[PDB]
Amino acid sequence: KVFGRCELAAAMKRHGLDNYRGYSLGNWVCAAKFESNFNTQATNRNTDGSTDYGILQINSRWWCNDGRTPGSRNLCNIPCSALLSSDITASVNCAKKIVSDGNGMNAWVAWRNRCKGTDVQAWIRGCRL
Ligand code: NA
Repeated sequence: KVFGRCELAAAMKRHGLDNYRGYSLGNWVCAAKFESNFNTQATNRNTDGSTDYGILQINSRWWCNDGRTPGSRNLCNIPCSALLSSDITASVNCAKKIVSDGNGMNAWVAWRNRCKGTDVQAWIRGCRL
């Protein structure tokens, strides 16, 4: 599923991401834009052999099982394929664990490089929330 911007904003807010660990909704929408272009089916191979899955490009190195990432963990206790669903529940639940791990949203390098310190409220502009 390719979400609309406000469509994803509504879904993330419903699932309790607005101000989760102090991060406003626009931070999460901005992260999803640059990680996945709002596409639930996005997959990208990392140089270390791990893969990033779904709207928030969650890494098989720590967070989900894809069976092809040696020495990796599955800390969200989910198959990485569950992070590609049109229903973002699994991605959101797993993102709550990632952002709680100590470095907040710096875990998403695209958030740090492209969203951090920017006018992230622009990403929820015009949305009926
Ligand atoms: Na894994």
